[PDB]
Amino acid sequence: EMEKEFEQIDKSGSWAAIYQDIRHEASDFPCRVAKLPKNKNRNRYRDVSPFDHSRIKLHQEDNDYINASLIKMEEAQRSYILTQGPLPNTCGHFWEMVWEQKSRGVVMLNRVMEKGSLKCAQYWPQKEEKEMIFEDTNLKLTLISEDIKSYYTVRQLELENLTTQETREILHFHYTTWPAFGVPESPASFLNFLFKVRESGSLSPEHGPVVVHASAGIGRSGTFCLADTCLLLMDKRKDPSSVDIKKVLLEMRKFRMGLIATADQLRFSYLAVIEGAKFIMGDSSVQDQWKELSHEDL
Amino acid sequence: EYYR
Repeated sequence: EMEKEFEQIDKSGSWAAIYQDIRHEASDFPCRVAKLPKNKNRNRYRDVSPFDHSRIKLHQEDNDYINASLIKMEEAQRSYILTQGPLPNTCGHFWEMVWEQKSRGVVMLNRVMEKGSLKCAQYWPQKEEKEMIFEDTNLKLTLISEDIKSYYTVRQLELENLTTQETREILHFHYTTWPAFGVPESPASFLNFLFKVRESGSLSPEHGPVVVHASAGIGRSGTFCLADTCLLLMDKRKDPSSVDIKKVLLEMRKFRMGLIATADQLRFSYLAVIEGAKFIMGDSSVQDQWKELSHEDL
Repeated sequence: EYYR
């Protein structure tokens, strides 16, 4: 029982110890392509890189590297693509991957500037009259509409392949108040954001993997993937007791290093799943209570 | 730069 374990770690104060065991048992696979010289300026941070066995390959001839990782959960039947914050020179790469892997949703859990520094390039247009044209990957990106909530923003983006003239709709889910190495204001404000992504159909298996990124793509990103997956197992197995959060996190660290960055991010992951477990079991009123407590209307 |  997660609650019996959760209560047990809060009374023992061993959250920094449980998390430090996870970093110890975490997988360690070669990042040969990442640490190549030609891909130095494609890596935002030096301690964050994709495993060669799970990295996303770009379908071009020149240089196929982009700091992105396919995380596939076979049992849970869902895949995610986690990636760093696009650098000013890999923005075309970022959208080239989105197209090739046939993705419909992007989830951005950081701001372009946080704590006085630049954590991410402005890889999407802010005004409908100002569309972005990436000439390196021959793409065009245009802003269609945006619904601005208090702590998150849902944009609607049209991406066009200039070579073939195909166009696709891309939903952009921007969580704006999740600080680096911090946690959401409340589990309700997080879950209300997760389900807003679910109902949009971006996570549907008829589409590609969803793209989830923050600044490095492991801290806030893994927390979002860890909660969704765990909830997903809990509706399939129908046996919530069987869901071990510590194991599921270790499974994801096979596909991308450093998933979850702080011990309290791990703590929040428990609370998020414990609260979200109420909807999986059938509670229909908790769908709106999250909406009310999140205070999105503003 | 370094993430940690």
